[PDB]
Amino acid sequence: PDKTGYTNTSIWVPGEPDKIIVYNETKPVAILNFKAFYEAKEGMLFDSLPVIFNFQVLQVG
Amino acid sequence: TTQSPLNSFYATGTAQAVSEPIDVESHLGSITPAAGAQGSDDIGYAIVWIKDQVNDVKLK
Ligand SMILES: [Ca+2]
Ligand SMILES: [Ca+2]
Repeated sequence: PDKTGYTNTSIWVPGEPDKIIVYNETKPVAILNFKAFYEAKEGMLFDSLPVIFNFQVLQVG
Repeated sequence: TTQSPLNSFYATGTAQAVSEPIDVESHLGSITPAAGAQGSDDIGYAIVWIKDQVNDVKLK
């Protein structure tokens, strides 16, 4: 925020300007966007099963 | 009568070494990274006072 290029600048999710992540502060952040391609099974009716993603850190520097 | 040995003359001085050659006082800091991170940081300093008529010091 104390430099020319970063005067009053925000960071938000691509394509969704109303969801601001960072505003006028130094917070290193990465945004992972998820998109699904699916084929439902024929005749199967289901209500509320979850889709679970697990993240495991391998190396850091 | 009296035969002097001509030895009873003396002059005396004193010597002392009451201080160690150096004094060390520490003003070090801290290293606070994240888990597994890579970085570098200044820790601090350490003052090494030099005592009377000491000119060269070899430390380990
Ligand atoms: Ca590492
Ligand atoms: Ca000396």
